[PDB]
Amino acid sequence: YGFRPTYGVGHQPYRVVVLSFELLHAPATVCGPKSTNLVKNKCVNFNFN
Amino acid sequence: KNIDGYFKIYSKHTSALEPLVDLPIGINITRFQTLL
Repeated sequence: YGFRPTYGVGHQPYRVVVLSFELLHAPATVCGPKSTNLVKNKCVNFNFN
Repeated sequence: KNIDGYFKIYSKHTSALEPLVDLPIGINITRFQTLL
């Protein structure tokens, strides 16, 4: 190619990153992200894992 | 122990045995062999 900093706007190097997802018959150990504070002595709703 | 989703290992050194590892490796182990 021979990229140079004196080219135009379409003849510049661009770094493209592609992310592929896979889901098969195997445990899923890769998840995504959300934790709140703790209150006591009150009738509230909780969620512990 | 390995039931279709994990490979459990129990151990205790001097009684009941406590869990040690919970590897999620899913394979088709059929035979057993140790090395000295």
